[PDB]
Amino acid sequence: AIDLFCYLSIDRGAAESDLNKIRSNHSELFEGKFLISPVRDADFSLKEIAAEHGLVAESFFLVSLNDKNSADLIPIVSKILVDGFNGGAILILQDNEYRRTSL
Amino acid sequence: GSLSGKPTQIPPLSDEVTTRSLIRENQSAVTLANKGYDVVQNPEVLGPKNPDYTINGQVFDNYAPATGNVRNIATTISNKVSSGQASNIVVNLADSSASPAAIEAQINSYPIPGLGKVIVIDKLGNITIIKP
Ligand SMILES: [Br-]
Ligand SMILES: [Br-]
Repeated sequence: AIDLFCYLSIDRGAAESDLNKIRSNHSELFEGKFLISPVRDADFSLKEIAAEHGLVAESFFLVSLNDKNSADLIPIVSKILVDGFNGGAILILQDNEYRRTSL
Repeated sequence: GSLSGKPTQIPPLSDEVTTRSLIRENQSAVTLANKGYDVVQNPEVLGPKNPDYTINGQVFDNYAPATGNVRNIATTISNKVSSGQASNIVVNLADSSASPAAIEAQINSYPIPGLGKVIVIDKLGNITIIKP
């Protein structure tokens, strides 16, 4: 199972509002091919990991690879996410290990 | 032991990281089937979700940490469960330097809500079990 761990500098509510637009702007990926979890407030553990990669996280959410045949869209999905969180910073770690985002 | 269902096809354009996680998933299936489990790869199931395996009937997912940070490995599992709705996890230590022992200790001193059966495969193909 492949999961993008996504940390955000913005709060949970705003994060979610932003994710609605993403879901609406990329129905292809995000209805079935990738599943986007609900956003949660980052606890201490997630904040710790985000801060090792430069970022002060307030919220966190997960993106699961639901269709294995689309495993090659991870980098494009990552970019779509960086862009739909304009108003803030996002760190994306594939399986909470590999940084897919800049810096 | 047994192995059925279609094994995972890795898309050509996938990079080294993604490619390696799919390799390890196909590999965990074979390793377990040869240890006596009945393994079905990419089983049809009800939810919107498409689990990796079915191991003696139970839906299971593969997780192949490259990190050696045992705490982080736990944090990761925990969240795969809470946000990803995973339950039973195969943890394949092929590319990790974290000991099977240390993972078991961690998962025990800090239970992880929702977590089901965990099957560890170490670098040598030895299976240990961490029960729900
Ligand atoms: Br293939
Ligand atoms: Br490390």
